[PDB]
Amino acid sequence: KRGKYIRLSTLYDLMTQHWHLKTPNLVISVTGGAKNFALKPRMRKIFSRLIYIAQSKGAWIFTGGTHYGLMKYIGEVVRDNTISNVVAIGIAPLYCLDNNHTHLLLTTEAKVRTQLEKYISERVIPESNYGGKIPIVCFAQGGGKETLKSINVAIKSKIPCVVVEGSGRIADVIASLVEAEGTLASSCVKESLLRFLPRTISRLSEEETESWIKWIKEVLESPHLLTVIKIEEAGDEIVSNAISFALYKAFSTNEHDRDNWNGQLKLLLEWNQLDLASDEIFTNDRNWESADLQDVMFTALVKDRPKFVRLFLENGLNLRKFLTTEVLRELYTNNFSSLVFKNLQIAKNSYNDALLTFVWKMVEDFRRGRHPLQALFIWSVLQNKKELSKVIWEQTRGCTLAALGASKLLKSMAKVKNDINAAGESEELANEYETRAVELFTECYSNDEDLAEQLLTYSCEAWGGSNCLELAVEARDQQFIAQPGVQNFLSKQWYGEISRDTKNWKIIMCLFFFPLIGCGFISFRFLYYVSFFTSPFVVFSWNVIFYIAFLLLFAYVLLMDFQKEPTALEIILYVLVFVLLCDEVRQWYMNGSKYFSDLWNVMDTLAIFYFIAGIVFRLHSDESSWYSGRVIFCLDYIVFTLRLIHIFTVSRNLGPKIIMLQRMMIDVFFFLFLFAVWMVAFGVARQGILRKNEHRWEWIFRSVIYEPYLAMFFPEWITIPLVCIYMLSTNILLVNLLVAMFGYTVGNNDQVWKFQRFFLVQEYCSRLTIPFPFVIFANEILAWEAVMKENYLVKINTKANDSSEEMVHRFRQLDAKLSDLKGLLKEISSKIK
Amino acid sequence: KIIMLQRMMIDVFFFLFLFAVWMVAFGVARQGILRKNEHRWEWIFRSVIYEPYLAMFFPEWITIPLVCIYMLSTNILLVNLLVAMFGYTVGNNDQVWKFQRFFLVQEY
Amino acid sequence: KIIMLQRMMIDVFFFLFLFAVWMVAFGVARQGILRKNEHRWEWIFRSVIY
Amino acid sequence: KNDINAAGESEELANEYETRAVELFTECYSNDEDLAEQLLTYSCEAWGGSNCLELAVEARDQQFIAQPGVQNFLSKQWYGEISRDTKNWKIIMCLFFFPL
Amino acid sequence: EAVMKENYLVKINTKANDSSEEMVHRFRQLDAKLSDLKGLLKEISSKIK
Ligand SMILES: CC(C)CCC[C@@H](C)[C@H]1CC[C@H]2[C@@H]3CC=C4C[C@@H](OC(=O)CCC(=O)O)CC[C@]4(C)[C@H]3CC[C@]12C
Ligand SMILES: Cc1cccc(COc2ccccc2C(=O)N(CCCN)Cc2cccs2)c1
Ligand SMILES: CCCCCCCCCCC
Ligand SMILES: CCCCCCCCCCC
Ligand SMILES: CCCCCCCCCCC
Ligand SMILES: CCCCCCCCCCC
Ligand code: NA
Ligand code: NA
Ligand code: NA
Ligand code: NA
Repeated sequence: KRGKYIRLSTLYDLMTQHWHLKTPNLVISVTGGAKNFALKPRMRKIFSRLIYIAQSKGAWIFTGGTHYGLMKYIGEVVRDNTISNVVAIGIAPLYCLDNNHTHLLLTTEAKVRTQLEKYISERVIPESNYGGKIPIVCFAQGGGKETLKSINVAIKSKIPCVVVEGSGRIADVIASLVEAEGTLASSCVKESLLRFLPRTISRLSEEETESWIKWIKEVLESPHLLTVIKIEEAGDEIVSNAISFALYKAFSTNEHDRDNWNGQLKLLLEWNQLDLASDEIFTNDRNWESADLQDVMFTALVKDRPKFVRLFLENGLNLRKFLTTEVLRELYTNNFSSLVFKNLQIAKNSYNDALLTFVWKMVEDFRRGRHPLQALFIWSVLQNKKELSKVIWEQTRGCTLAALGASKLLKSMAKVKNDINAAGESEELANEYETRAVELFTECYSNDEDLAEQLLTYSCEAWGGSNCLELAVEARDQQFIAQPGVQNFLSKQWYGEISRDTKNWKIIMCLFFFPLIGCGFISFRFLYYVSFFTSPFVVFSWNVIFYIAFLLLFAYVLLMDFQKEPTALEIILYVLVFVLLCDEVRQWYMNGSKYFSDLWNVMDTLAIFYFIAGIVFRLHSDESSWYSGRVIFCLDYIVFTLRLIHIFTVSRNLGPKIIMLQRMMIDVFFFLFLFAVWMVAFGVARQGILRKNEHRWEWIFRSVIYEPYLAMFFPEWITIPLVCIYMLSTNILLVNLLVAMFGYTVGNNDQVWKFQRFFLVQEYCSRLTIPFPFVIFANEILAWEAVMKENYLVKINTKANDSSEEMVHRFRQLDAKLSDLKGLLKEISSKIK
Repeated sequence: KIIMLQRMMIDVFFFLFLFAVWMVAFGVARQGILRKNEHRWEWIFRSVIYEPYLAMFFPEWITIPLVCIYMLSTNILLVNLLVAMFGYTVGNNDQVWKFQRFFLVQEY
Repeated sequence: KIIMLQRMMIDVFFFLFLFAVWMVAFGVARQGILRKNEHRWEWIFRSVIY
Repeated sequence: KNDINAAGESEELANEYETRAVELFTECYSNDEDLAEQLLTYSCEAWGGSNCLELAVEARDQQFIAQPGVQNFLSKQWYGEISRDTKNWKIIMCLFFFPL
Repeated sequence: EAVMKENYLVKINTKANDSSEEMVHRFRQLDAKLSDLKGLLKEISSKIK
């Protein structure tokens, strides 16, 4: 729709006050009305990165606004960036106008264009990044007389830097006449420009062709205003590597900023020029006190310059002193994206955990109003700052802990389906913090194990309120828990103070004979009995041994005993069931109404509440309910044995088979549910066909459920589709049987069961450490892993060997060596003349 | 197949052991419900083991949780059957049985 | 599991079809061996299936 | 099956147009999702008379449809105007009690 | 998506890095550099004769 045009033969105020904003940058593309322009894949990429740079910095792009070649391509990339701001101001047998430039200002036109861009270079700006002065860059890529005087009237009149590149007619000439000092090279303009564009010279006079030598040689009077985008730069970020190096040349060669090292820094920080700021600013010949490196640091954090945050820290900057109380609150509401904070609302409400509630409250108390480094780390983790958060992680104190808390915080924010691009990136970043915490902890465990396991259970000083183990189970970090350091820790927490090298049977035979513990039979690590009978392998072995002897005594009570009076056997049957209930109520904490959602732990409570009702029917003294108190004991005897069968089932397949099992358990429960649905519908069909048509009660609703199980434990033409029922009901129920068989397969497999073997054993170790009959009777290590982190960061940094075998340093280290041989060849010719 | 077999042999022996445990508990429940309440000997301890195999070779509200036993005892015993089937899979596979084929033949 | 299922559904339907073919041939063999040798109707073609 | 050399080449060229349409659409879905899903159901101005989704099911283009952009589109077409972040049980208990 | 296609064609075109690491340009860019050194060796012999 839009596009403004002004016929023209003082100007700048009629477009910054009436129309639009201010310029942090200003690019000049000069080709002129070249009706042909060979757009390669390279030149299509150079002038597409350039408009993205002008989109980022907010520049004006002055060019000739006619619909030909580059200037129609520059215009159509501008509307591509307004589809996915850029102000492409245009100034111009006959050319047609370009319908893609934002403002039009239409040979005869290249004087008002110069005297405008020479005025914007003249300005003084109180924002003052480039010493004020509004950075002007002039590109050049093609040939002709017009683009030659455009480089002239830029460089000669004022100081805008000019960038050329080696693909074109005369921009390849000046790309060849800059790697040469020949005392201005008075006729090498003729020795160039003819052998690389031979048809333009035989179209005009000699006195103007020599004027082109006068044109070119006054460009080269200042080679600090001439950057060349060379051809071998086959990579991204080479336009901004040339624009910033052109702006750094024109700024630093003002002969006024010798005391102004900071203005060179903020320029080289806005562009991502790390390898230029390291060797031209931080070289210890320049005098800085590392005290004014703080406002430059706060800009390196908010604009996401991760390589500059790392450079400021390794040149001396105490990040603990820098992160004051108000810098964190100029960072959590000023520089916090609201799309993440809106996504932080949905994660806190829909998938709520204990870590998120600390994170949601610590985001809030900074946007409403002490571990400062671990607040900057969460700030750069929530916003998916991929490489800034890797710099702050290396400065934290609890580094294995914060690598797991970040890996949990991202894994919860990637459970939100509000945007699967942000939820796909943060899941990917969480999978490389869990990997970051594996290989840091295997570095900690390759040192002494007593310190690395001191670190697993560190009290966190309220990081999230949990140690590294608790923060890894809730994140379901299967790679952190399947590592051999954590598995060795759990197998020592389960074997207890008994050594794991004694034997397996040697522990069991000490239960049946107590005086074998006091000898040198077991090789544990004065009253070793309180150490033997507190290890949860012995507590589990005694509880199963007690539970079998409880079932062999409940079998004697049921058959031989139980005449009419609850004699001395049946009273202690309450007391053994009472400690099977007293431990359940003391484990009835931490349930959340989801502990009973597994059909083997609600079965435990429903086996006692179906047994307590057997003590109710016991103490009624009538034969009509004494026998009803026996059939509810005999039915409950099978429930107590299936729990023993389930204990033997889990404790034998506690390994690689614990994933196949307990997935097949809920797959057979679904088949038995579908079989119960079919037996109900078979019961209605069998009751509706047979007799007693209308003679009914609530007899029916209690028989139809059970009549097919009593059936388990007129043929006119309907008998043939009765078989088609038994060819359909057999098919849909056998498929549910085979889905139960093979459903464990479909759906890295070592870390799946090692997480489950960890999660089940730590669930049992979180019970009481005393056996069944006796339930009624009841910053020095953070400094160590800071050493272990620096040893680890050396490992991953010197793994750049297959990138060191990429010889891009060796492809160019002999270019300096062949030019060392080149220049000595030339000067020895000058002596013998 | 010498790794699949003899791993499935000790996996079916565990299922038959758990089935024998369940048939013992089914025998106590069937003997305790039926008659001959207090008229006993060592007749009981030798019959309860065998009465369910002779069974293999008042409904007030307890009959519905009797089916929930046959929906639990079927579940925990069929899982032990399928663990016996598929337990050979979980756990370079050519050198596992070539060691066992060597170890059995050198044992003979 | 939606690929394992509905591939096993048409694989059990083929087994139940082959089982129905075998039960038909078992019905002819059991009817031809037992009595009522030549005393027949369309009683036979509706019983041998069942 | 008239010539399995020409039928082996055109199957190979079809498998790299489906791949050409996966990685173009994941580029479209790494930008805003409301425009990429505007594009899945484009009325084609009679290209073949069908959108990108209808032209991918009949081709059995399993790689175009298993990509996370198309799976996220369908899980929004199935959850409807309900957000997928509510809960699973939270939707069901509103059927039994309309004022929730 | 015409904008989204041109962003995509940039991705697959600049994936020629393992073919750029094939140094067939670098095997011949020094042949012009060694011949730059070669011809200057020959003409300096012609001056001292
Ligand atoms: C007639 C009765 C009283 C004598 C038979 C005694 C057994 C019924 C008891 C004593 C030894 C017990 C076992 C001791 C060692 C094993 C293996 C153990 O599993 C592991 O060691 C896994 C390692 C880990 O979890 O890290 C779990 C308990 C279990 C099955 C116990 C289950 C029941 C057992 C066999
Ligand atoms: C009927 C009934 C009701 C309550 C308690 C019991 C006694 O149960 C045990 C006996 C011996 C050892 C451990 C237990 C025992 O508590 N487990 C079973 C352990 C193996 N899955 C419960 C659980 C622990 C971890 C997850 S589940 C029996
Ligand atoms: C790990 C093997 C354990 C064998 C059982 C020990 C003997 C138990 C019975 C002792 C009376
Ligand atoms: C009409 C009954 C057809 C026979 C059913 C055989 C099913 C066998 C299931 C074994 C897993
Ligand atoms: C209550 C009995 C339900 C039927 C049990 C079917 C089990 C089939 C096992 C075949 C491997
Ligand atoms: C996804 C879990 C849904 C649970 C069922 C909700 C309750 C249904 C019964 C309400 C009377
Ligand atoms: Na059936
Ligand atoms: Na069946
Ligand atoms: Na059974
Ligand atoms: Na069974």
